[PDB]
Amino acid sequence: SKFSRENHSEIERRRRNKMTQYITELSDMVPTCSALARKPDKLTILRMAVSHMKSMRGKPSFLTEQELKHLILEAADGFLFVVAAETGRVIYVSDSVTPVLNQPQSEWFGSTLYEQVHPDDVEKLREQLCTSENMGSRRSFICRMRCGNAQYAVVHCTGYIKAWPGSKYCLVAIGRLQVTSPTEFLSRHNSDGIITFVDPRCISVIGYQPQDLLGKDILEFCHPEDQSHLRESFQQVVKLKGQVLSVMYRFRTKNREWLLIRTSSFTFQNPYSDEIEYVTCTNTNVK
Amino acid sequence: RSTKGASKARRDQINAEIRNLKELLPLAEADKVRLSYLHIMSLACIYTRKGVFFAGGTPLAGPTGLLSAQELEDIVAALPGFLLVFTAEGKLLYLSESVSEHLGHSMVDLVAQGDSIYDIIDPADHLTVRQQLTMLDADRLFRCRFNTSKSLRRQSSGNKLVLIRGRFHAHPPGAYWAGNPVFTAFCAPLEPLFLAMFQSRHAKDLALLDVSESVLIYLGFERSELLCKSWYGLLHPEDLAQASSQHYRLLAESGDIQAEMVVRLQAKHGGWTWIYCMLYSEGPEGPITANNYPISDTEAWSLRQQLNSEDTQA
DNA sequence: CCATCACTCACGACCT
DNA sequence: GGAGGTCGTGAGTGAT
Repeated sequence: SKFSRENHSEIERRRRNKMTQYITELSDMVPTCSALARKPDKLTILRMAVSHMKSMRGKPSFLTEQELKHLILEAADGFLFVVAAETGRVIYVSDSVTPVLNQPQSEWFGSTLYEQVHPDDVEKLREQLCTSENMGSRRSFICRMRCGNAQYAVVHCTGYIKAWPGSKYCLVAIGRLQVTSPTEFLSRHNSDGIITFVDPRCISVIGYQPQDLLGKDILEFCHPEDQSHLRESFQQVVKLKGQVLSVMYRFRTKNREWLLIRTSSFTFQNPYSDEIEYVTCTNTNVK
Repeated sequence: RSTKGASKARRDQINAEIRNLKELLPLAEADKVRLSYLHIMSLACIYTRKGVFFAGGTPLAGPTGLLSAQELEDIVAALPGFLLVFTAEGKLLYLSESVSEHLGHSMVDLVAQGDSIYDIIDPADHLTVRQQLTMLDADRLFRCRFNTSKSLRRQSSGNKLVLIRGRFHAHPPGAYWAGNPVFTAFCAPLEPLFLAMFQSRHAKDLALLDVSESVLIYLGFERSELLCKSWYGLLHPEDLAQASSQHYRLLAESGDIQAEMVVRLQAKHGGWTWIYCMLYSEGPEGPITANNYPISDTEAWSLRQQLNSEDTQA
């Protein structure tokens, strides 16, 4: 036709534009050059580039064996330690122990890993450091490590046993933090009024702990004249198939006082069986 | 007068410095020969950024002379994902070889067209990704589809899902590093050691017919104590509506539907654990199979922003 | 070996 | 004069 030539024009255009943008990204991110305002000769740009590409080292791979190390240790958040197998003495630790465990890096150096862990886990930690020739050189264990600032954090460690290139063997490992994270409180009840779950906000509003209320009828904490009213309200909530009902009654605190509480409740039904998984109750201290 | 033979030397000089770069680029000469000049000038920038970012930082490298023969170059093969490092504007700094297993395309193959993360991932996710790279909280986890191979497009149903877990790091003193932090991330595929998962099997009312035995690590419950318990009985009352609507969607006049949700589950001793939950139907009105991924509150917030924007743009 | 749209090289006039 | 970067066009090629 008439455009089997001018499309080629803009194709070569986009190619030249690609390389202009790239040679600019080289003209921003090289140290021997970023120290000017006069973007120099493009050939000199590539020449400072080859200067900075004669800087460090590295059949092949991309980066050297201290880059991948920093990277795997930052992706797998946590610290890397190196302990002697038999004595448990800490030969080496990375600085990342400070943001993970809050202990200064000088307190890990020299001490034994048995001091830094929980006493019940000490026998388990020994079991994994014992070199009896049990693929089979990698170790993986979950323990409780002492936090700095009683104070312990669960740490999942993965490493391997290596002869150091009585400390004929040493475990080189990485420890990840297995994080996994007023006026009202929520509670969950079954069809019968038996408390199945309590928000720990109850400690502050009524003074009871969660397990102090689990498994008891909600009416054993209601005030005798208000039992009938609460029982009828529960019975209606069961029939209201998701509607929110609201009732007011006097609740018996842990110091044996009577607090006025406004409870808003509705059933939760399962989308397939329509059975009452529980009655959700938001309890608000009103007076 | 005569611009030929004069303007030629310029081109054959810059295209000799390009060539003196490609013979330095840390690749193998099985592919160092099929590399366009455009690749060299789009692939050596990544190496140069790696160099300037790393050579310009305190020796915070964890160990010194421990993993010092090939073990660091061997654990990378056994990790269930691929390393990915880039700047907040999307320009890459490193992509381990391992990507060849997970997307079916080599490092020499993906980034050969362009410089940035947005040349590898699907253009349908570009918004979402950008959101998570602009939103101080040194943690960010978001789920994203990457472009795949033609060798695995013949065997997988499209472009791969990948969980991306990473954090923005302390940038080095520099000119382009100024105002542009560097995001280092572990990226694992979700369409089948650091990748925390306990798996579960639910019936048509989300009752735990079975669970993986690693649940004890992340919930404190043995598998014995969880069987046939109602999943809505493990949830946090705030996440009720999210799980209920996802359960409705999962129960339709057909099967084979993925259902994504970020929820909280109550542990044995009562701490709430953040679970990214991928429910799929291994059959229409058959079984329910759920992949559970424990995460941190930061990561849960990021993934929730993802899914909120996604349901917004439906 | 021979078209085909598509890469990806090189070229020589021709501005800033 | 003398760099140094661009542009529309010609051609060599790796590919289904």
